Amino acid sequence: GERETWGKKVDFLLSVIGYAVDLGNVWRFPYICYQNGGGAFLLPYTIMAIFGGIPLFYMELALGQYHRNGCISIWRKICPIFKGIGYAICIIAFYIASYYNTIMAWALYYLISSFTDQLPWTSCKNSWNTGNCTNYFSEDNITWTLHSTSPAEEFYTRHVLQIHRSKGLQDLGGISWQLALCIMLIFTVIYFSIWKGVKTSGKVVWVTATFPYIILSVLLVRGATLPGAWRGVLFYLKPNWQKLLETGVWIDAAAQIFFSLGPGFGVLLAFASYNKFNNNCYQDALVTSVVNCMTSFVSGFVIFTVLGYMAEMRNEDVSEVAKDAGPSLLFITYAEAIANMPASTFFAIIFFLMLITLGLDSTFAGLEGVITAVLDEFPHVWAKRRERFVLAVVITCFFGSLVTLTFGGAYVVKLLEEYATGPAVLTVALIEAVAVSWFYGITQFCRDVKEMLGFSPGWFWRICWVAISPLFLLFIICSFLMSPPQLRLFQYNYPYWSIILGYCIGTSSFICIPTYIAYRLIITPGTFKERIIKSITPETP
Amino acid sequence: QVQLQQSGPELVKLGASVRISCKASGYRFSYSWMNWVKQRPGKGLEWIGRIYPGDGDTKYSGKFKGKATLTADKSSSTVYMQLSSLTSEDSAVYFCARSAYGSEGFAMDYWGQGTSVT
Amino acid sequence: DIVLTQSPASLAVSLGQRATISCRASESVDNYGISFLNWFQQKPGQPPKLLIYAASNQGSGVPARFSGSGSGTYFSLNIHPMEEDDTAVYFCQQTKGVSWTFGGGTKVEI
Ligand SMILES: N#Cc1ccc2[nH]cc(CCCCN3CCN(c4ccc5oc(C(N)=O)cc5c4)CC3)c2c1
Ligand SMILES: [Cl-]
Ligand code: NA
Ligand code: NA
Repeated sequence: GERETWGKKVDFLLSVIGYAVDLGNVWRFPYICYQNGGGAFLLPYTIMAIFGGIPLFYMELALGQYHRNGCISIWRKICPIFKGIGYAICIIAFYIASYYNTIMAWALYYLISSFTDQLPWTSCKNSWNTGNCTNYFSEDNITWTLHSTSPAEEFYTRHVLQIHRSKGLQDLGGISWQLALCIMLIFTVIYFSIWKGVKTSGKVVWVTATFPYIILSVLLVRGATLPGAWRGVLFYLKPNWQKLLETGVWIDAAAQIFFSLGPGFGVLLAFASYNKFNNNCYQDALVTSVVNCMTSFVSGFVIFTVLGYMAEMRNEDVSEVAKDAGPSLLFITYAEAIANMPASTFFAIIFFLMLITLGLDSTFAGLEGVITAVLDEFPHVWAKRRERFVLAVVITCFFGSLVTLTFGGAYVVKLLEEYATGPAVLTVALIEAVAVSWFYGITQFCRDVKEMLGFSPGWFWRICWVAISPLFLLFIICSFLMSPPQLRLFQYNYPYWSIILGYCIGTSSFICIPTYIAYRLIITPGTFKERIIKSITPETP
Repeated sequence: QVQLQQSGPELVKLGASVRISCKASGYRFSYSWMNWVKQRPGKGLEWIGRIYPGDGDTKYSGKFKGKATLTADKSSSTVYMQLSSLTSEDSAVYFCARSAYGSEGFAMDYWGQGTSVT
Repeated sequence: DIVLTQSPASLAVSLGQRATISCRASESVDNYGISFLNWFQQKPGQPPKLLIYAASNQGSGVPARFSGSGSGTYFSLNIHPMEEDDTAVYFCQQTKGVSWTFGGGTKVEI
């Protein structure tokens, strides 16, 4: 009855870095970087990383390595009353599996369609393009008027998404069968990557987490060699210290770092719960976080060296080219850039392969975190049939992802992307931090870390765990709850009932912790004071 | 206003060739397919081929793959169509039509008056 | 290469009676929600004047009389009560596939 330790330390390191670096690093980081300063956004980014990001990452890595019980059942040794964090994380994982794998299916569809001598998003001659189409890079003879479109945007919104057949979340109509097949392939790959446990998932990661870096290096070389990349990099790094004063830039930096490291999802607990007890978690936490941050920086460089090239081609400012916010920056913008590259039909393939692989390992990590939590919590029914319950998890994830594959499924992608994993995960991480620091002793936790590694964490880590880190998490959550979003994917301003539905998604994930607190308080006997005292201390079997 | 004008009638010699042109105006010709359809006397329409000026892409039916070749000229806004090995079967009226955009069902909105080769 | 067959090759419809012309595509002409099937009308010795596009949308400068319906593989061109000035030949063209093909044609007459 021993845990299946990692085959090598490199297995754990590569798994964690593959989890941390995801599709968000590619479109979200450069986007939020230029929107809030450029090189002036790198001062708040690193400050938030040092003060709130690394502490949580390291804390939960050490916690998982010491208690080594996953997410649901690890609270039996920290603070039993907070066992609802595991179920909240399970629900959040359900939503993330609903939308993330659909995005990966879009990437796979692009990769499959990019096996032709002429890429299908180059001209408007196709049968999906409308009368608003005009070549993006053609001469000024064809002006952009006020409502002109580009071949790649129509390829993305009328052929791949078929968003034009749906008129919002009101009629989430039909289902693209091509995207269904693509997501089925994605899910079979996912299942066969993690079905046997960590032994096989640590060896699949060897490629799935290192291949994106090779593709990023080649793409960066190409973008640097492009004419006009200097515009892009200069617009990416040119600091705007005036933008620093507003609290919005710091808010965005803190949120970006927290969601990039991805603590509080129960997956770092699952990963750290496998490597040896005496393994060094401080060093690997530091190196993994540094690698993740540098990867975000280099991915932003890759994106902007091409954004500036495209802006130079049209003789326009780089600001007028990057207004594409989310995945449109990769499926419309970078697709247009690739279509005009000299050796096209090869950069498209590697670009979409990097996208699919760097999403594939974040999916592996999340699903493995959920699986580890459930297996640890219920070893009497599961943990004998490791093959099973991963088939069930993948099947339910696919079923929940079916609504995201409909014709109006990109709207659901964006609704889940903003509300699922919103103030729900942030509150979960805050509750975990308070449960490990305040409720569970901090002197006790540092004693555990000392017994595990060999030295007690320094005063900086202690202060960050106690006050600064939960304070920053609360500052991020308070930011989100004040501003209601104004989602707008493709000329579709979302309705108010959609905002209410998103708030309901947020409530559903977080309506596990309070209900479990109430249930646990009811179950235990004695007066209220002793009822909470008993429910607060670890069981200590 | 969109109007397509094409050359006048020609003569059909066995084993000869002709050069039927279709000047276009009133729209951005470089973003619409330019179809050709044959009309035998006393018969129905018969699609011949396609051409997309701006890209040069051309499609043909399974009867004119070698008989007819389409060409475009972005300077003069004219689309040509060369016919080779003129038999008495291909003496007909060739119309130069202009397809709509993909969303409009590629409907051939505007037609030329038709060039009769006899 | 989708073969289109127009069942009523001849319409002897009198004034005031609507004329129904059918089309039959071997394969489905629909794609991205747009039935790729236009209807044309050709007077004796005149270029084919477009009538319907997308099998349902009205042409340009065409009377409301001419109405197209149907989706998938079966399409119709239900011409509201006919009159003397529209006794022509109506063709059924599909614009889905590498090679677009016309229909057999359907002459109409009193
Ligand atoms: N299948 C599966 C599965 C299951 C369970 C799982 N747990 C974890 C995963 C990893 C998959 C990616 C999920 N991340 C991507 C980024 N995203 C994000 C980034 C930056 C941001 O910055 C701001 C701001 N307001 O500035 C807002 C904001 C939001 C948050 C969610 C997983 C996958
Ligand atoms: Cl990042
Ligand atoms: Na990331
Ligand atoms: Na990833």
